[PDB]
Amino acid sequence: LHKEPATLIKAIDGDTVKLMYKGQPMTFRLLLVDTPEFNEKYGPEASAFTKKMVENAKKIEVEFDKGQRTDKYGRGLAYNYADGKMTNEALVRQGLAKVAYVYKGNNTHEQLLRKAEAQAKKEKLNIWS
Ligand SMILES: Cc1cn([C@H]2C[C@H](OP(=O)(O)O)[C@@H](COP(=O)(O)O)O2)c(=O)[nH]c1=O
Ligand SMILES: [Ca+2]
Repeated sequence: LHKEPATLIKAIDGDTVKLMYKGQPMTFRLLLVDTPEFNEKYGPEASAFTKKMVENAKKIEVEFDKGQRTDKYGRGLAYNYADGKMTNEALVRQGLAKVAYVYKGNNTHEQLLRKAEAQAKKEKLNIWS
């Protein structure tokens, strides 16, 4: 896979963000994770966590996987990086998202994220508390 540039337009929630990519505004849905909706338990904390990670970053990147690059809603499907740290993994490692939505062909970072989830679960963090 390859990191590509993007710039933040706006935080949305724990697993969606509005970024400018190839010069066009797009909503991105983070691959392989599910954060609680804002109205759910830990939804606010997941939103805040992503918000802070993307707003503080000097360099935002997106990395598409091998399969579908946009979902049925027109959302881009990517791994997002903030100053070289993957937001998808960071959310899981902190117990603020579950590994989820693992479709064949867009699952390159599956095992990295499951390893993170195991550790968040061991530590009883957030969702796992
Ligand atoms: C993460 C992801 C979600 N989606 C679709 C599946 C779900 O369909 P439904 O809307 O029919 O439930 C929805 C979940 O996204 P959200 O968790 O943002 O709601 O997005 C994909 O198609 N591919 C993906 O890789
Ligand atoms: Ca969600």
